[PDB]
Amino acid sequence: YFKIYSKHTPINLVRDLPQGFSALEPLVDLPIGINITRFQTLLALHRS
Amino acid sequence: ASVYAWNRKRISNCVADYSVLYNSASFSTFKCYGVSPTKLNDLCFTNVYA
Repeated sequence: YFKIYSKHTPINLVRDLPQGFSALEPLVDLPIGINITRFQTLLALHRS
Repeated sequence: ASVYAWNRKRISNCVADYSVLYNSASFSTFKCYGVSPTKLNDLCFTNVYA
């Protein structure tokens, strides 16, 4: 069972993580039933 | 599929009539463990897998 919890916070700190409390609301309950051991995030390039 | 590579199918967003499964005589074994066979029509489930 793949559970996705999400939270969006308006922040104004320049570099590091802000110090505070913000609870993550549950977003998606996903029925995959597969083995997961490794992940990779996706970025977007800018072309000029 | 074979037993080593058994097929798992998700059942969701449907209304299920289990009475046609109990009353059908084609099945040699209809044995339930965590639920009664006759009570299946009276319950709601999610994330059902076959």
